[PDB]
Amino acid sequence: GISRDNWHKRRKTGGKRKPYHKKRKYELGRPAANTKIGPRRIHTVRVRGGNKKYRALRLDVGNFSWGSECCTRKTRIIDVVYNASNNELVRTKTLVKNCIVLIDSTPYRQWYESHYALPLGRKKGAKLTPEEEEILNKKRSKKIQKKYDERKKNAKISSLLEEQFQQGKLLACIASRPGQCGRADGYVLEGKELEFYLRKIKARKG
Amino acid sequence: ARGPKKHLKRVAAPKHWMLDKLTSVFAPRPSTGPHKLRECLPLIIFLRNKLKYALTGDEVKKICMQRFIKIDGKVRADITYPAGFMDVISIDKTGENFRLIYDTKGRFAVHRITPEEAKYKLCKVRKIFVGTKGIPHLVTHDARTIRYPDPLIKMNDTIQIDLETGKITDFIKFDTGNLCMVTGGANLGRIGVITNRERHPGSFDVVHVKDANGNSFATRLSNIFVIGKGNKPWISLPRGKGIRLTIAEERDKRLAAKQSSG
Amino acid sequence: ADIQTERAYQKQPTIFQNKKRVLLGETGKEKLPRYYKNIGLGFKTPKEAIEGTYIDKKCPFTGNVSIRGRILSGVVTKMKMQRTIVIRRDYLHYIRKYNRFEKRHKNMSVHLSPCFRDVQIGDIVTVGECRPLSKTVRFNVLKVTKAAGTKKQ
RNA sequence: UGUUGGAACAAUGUAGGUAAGGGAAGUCGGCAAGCCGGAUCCGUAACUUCGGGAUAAGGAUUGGCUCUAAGGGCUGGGUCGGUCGUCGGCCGGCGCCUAGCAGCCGACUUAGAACUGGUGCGGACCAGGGGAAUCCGACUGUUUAAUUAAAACAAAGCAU
RNA sequence: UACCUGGUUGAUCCUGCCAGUAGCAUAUGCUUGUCUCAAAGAUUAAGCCAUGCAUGUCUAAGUACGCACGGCCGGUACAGUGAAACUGCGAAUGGCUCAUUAAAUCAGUUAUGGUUCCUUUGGUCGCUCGCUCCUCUCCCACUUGGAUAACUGUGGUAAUUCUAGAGCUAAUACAUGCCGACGGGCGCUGACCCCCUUCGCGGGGGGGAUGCGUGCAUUUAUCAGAUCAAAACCAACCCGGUCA
RNA sequence: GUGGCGGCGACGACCCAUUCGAACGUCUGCCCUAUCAACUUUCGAUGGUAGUCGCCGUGCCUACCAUGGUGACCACGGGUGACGGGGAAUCAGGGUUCGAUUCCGGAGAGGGAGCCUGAGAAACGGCUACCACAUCCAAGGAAGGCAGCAGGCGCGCAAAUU
RNA sequence: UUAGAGUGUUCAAAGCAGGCCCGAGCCGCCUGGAUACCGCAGCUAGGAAUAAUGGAAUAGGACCGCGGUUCUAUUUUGUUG
RNA sequence: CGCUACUACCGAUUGGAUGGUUUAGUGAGGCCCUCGGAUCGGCCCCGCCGGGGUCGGCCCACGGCCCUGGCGGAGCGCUGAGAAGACGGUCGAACUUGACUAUCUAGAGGAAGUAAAAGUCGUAACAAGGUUUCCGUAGGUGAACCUGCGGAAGGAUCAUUA
Repeated sequence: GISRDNWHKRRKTGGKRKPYHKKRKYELGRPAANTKIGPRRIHTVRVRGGNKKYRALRLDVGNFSWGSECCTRKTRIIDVVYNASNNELVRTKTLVKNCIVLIDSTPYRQWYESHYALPLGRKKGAKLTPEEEEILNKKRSKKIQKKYDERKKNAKISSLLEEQFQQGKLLACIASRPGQCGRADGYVLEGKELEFYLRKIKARKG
Repeated sequence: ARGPKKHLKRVAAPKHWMLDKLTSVFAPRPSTGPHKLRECLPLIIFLRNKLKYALTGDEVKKICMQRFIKIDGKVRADITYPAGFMDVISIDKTGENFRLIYDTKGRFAVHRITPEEAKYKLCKVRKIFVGTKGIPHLVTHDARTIRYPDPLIKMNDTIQIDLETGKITDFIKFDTGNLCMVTGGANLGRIGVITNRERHPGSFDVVHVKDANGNSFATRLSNIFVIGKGNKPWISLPRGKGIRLTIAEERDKRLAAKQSSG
Repeated sequence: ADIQTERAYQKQPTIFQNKKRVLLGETGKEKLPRYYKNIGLGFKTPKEAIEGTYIDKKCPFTGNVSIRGRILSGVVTKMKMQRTIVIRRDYLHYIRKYNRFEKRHKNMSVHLSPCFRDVQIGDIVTVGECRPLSKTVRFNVLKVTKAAGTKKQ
């Protein structure tokens, strides 16, 4: 019933616009597809001119990216922490564009431990001995052992991101519109904008 | 009001179709082919009035369906197939071939041409359109998306296509020293060398033209269509050679031939 | 406060602030490199919009708005609500019956480049067309045009 | 428990309550009791001495439990070397709490949101029935202690 | 065809209107013999509706056992007409009237670098590439599933373009899905192996078994996208021709 | 007893195009009224950041801030016995009046609202309710929209043959 | 639609029609359906009288002069780095 | 001012009739969502045959392993399709009552204006209209009007000799 009209509100000149037609099909709205965290449930919508839309109601995995290493992976969301539009959209655990979530760090850590072969998690020394020692060392007559040494240096992750990997969660904005496309895809947070976003979470409570 | 339109009334239809007022109410509505309404010529009106081979729609209905009409090499089967600039059409049963270019007033004059000129045609481009896989693409007046052209093809040019496989041969670039014929607008159907193109960033780029008769005019870049190199047109032109004559001058020609052929 | 005002994080999308990977000689250098696209039609991109630190979403030279179609002028009158100004625009309408003109005026809102303090009121400006920036914000400001008939150098 | 107790539970009382349907039909008369009753948010007429009328009339909300946002105080400014007992008085040298940030405390408040209840929610108590007119007196005030609280006296104003 | 007359006064001049004069659109009276064109339920009631028509669709090129005709033709299927009926397209075009509507609609002018578009016309449509079962078909691709319709057969209510229950049947309807495209190709990991040369560590220079991903759109992120005028350093020794 | 064979009908994908248009915009243009001089609002009234919805651009909608837009060059509110325009009557030069009317654009099917199918309806010779007027009835229920062509009713100064 | 050109609808109102040449022998010819007008607003380009409006007054135009900081590369032995 | 007709007005009824816009309450219906599970098909735990391979079997009666057409009992046990219906949201016609506004109307009694024919009382104005006329303001009188204060001449003097 809702319409995205421009003829139901006053002019700039304070006057009132008497309409000259009843509500029209080619300008229409539908209730919000306010998608939460849960089992993957994406339900269909048909729109004008075909090109049927896919709208999401409950999502858990998304194609979040790590911008400082040109790598991206599928990753299981586990939280929602901060939305600049509403406050009542962080209690509800909703999901919308530019909604700061906590993604699972498992694929990225695993990838890091396989790319540069430098450990990124150690609290109990539980695991992670066999693979890392092997790969850095010789395996095809001294060729590879050179190129991993090039990567031993310049392996960068800030303590702003180092502590998150130790903790298993990565702050990550969403940059894909879950309501209309359905995919909860975005980027991980790092650098200064991580720093700015970190303080807001620290002292949001007021 | 609720969707497409499917009834074109009388002389509300384009004026160059050369129609009446007391043939009822409606006019044939072209089938949305390779040209706009306001540039095309329905194939039906080319068989009742311009040619006067037939009498009614029916006698036209049975001709086009008997598969004698040939447009652009492959036969058509709709009564109202839009025609357009530089389109070749052939009649194999009687043996003629028409060219259908604009007159000096704009009427799509009947123009019989030789089978040699019935092979190719001249088509302007609209955008060089390099697409997926690094593949260069073109578009022409009649919506021929030609892949893989000569890279020198840039804009406003004229191509020559064999009318069996497209495959442009013998292109001519847009330059400021070449013949060009104006299509569309009040200046419809004059011929002359360009001699100028005064640019206007953000609006219609006005192109002046000087004629071989010494006269001059100007149009916008869209209405320009190049039909040859130098002062040589690739195509023969009808009587008058597309050179506009004032109504005073056209009056003289009418009076002289009077009582001299009938 | 006194520097920026925001709830979300504002940045130029095209630029990627987090290219910072090398420690080597300097961890940080000439940082968050600038993005700017010049409009055509000869309008000179102000030096403020090149070396500036501000971030804007609809700035003609440092945003995504696409100026086209209509270019007009005006006389600025108000320096009210942030990031847009209100310009009177005087012109004459001709009455057919009499052989005489009749003055009118129509004043409209236009966005601004937030580069700018030092845009006084009552001064001419050249304004260009744009996509419908807001309910009543269509035209956008391209370059201001009056400082000589004013105070000290 | 106001100068006494015990047993029962009749009428008439005295003092409290409720009652199906109609709602002043009762009566000299709406006498008596009965509705409205606090607060927040909207809305407010005829008249007028322009101050009032006005809480005019007329609406909506009110519980719990879980949150959200906003409204404040006190303290602050450097490695370095020697002297003096990188911490400090001193020196010299630096910092320049430089955009105003950082840490510790502190009272009750106001606005919004989610959920829940047999839709109950100023839950006892405290707490206005309204509207349209007429007569009289301007008003606030006073009086017939022990039947008359008024339209009676006073009253500022006016005038002899 | 840039036009004026009667009227205040005993008479005159003028301001001024009243009345005249012609066209025009509707009504109306009287009258009307021919022909050629031609308006016609707008004004008030965007008030009311009996009655009948105003939206159907077939080509060699989606379905064919009505038995409704007709094949001669019963044989290892389907003459051919063919009404029904499933499917696709059509009803969103035409016609009516002006109740709304005062920068609203609409006219002239422009951008849609800010979107969608059945159909007509042009383009591509060797998409990826990697399993073959138990002791005997992994799997159909030289064809993979069941379902309703008309049709037959029982009915229901007073009634309608109302439908239920039972038995078969097809696809260009709803679904399922395959060597072939036989990737030699390509990029990342990449057992290694080989030489020059460093005792050696080392560096250069080589070719590579294994395994993963494969421009067909959607979604997100990152990269480069020009270099317009020039000569030397330390320093990799590299593309090269001159004697050395 | 096998492998290759052209012409076509139908078909779906879209950086795609081309056409058919459709939709929100840009600048200027409207009749009478001051016995309409101040209008607009947290409930979007002008704007900013972020975002759901939309086919997209935008207060379109929600949150959080900012306090703003128009108006004597006539806003605002009212009236029209006003659909707009191409045009029409009248005329020396200016003009005054009229435009429902067959072309272009808009709105509608008794008043409103909602929605399925479809690329394109908020379609009504499509459905869903409500309201008023209503047609069959076994009293249990069913169906409709002549501001389409003819017709009749009522209306009238006034308008055709089922 | 207004104007207007060409044309004998018997004239005209109209309409965009029609005229030859012969039994027909060509296996037909010649042509028509134009032009002006269409403010105001927008685009374009010559004219610069009249009318707005501008410029160095507490310094501003001119001289490719000789100096600093700060950076963006083209390409020379280093093909690339 | 016993003198009628018409036009409009104020007016107690704190009046009536119609629209039109709205606050508030109730809110049928479609749509989105969270549930839902009448019913309809496939799977697997079972038995038996025939089809082919198979141990015991020379092949077979029948059995063990696999696959298949068919036969039946049972877990309805795991899975796809799914209507009726509901909590909630959204849009929201309509009804009931308030406010606002508009045009039209009945109303005792009062007071205007116009036309009436040959009415009664007067004579105010036009001649120095017999008090010179008129303007402003104020009081009074049956009525035109009279008077007081200041003006104008549209006055009956364009002027009156130191």
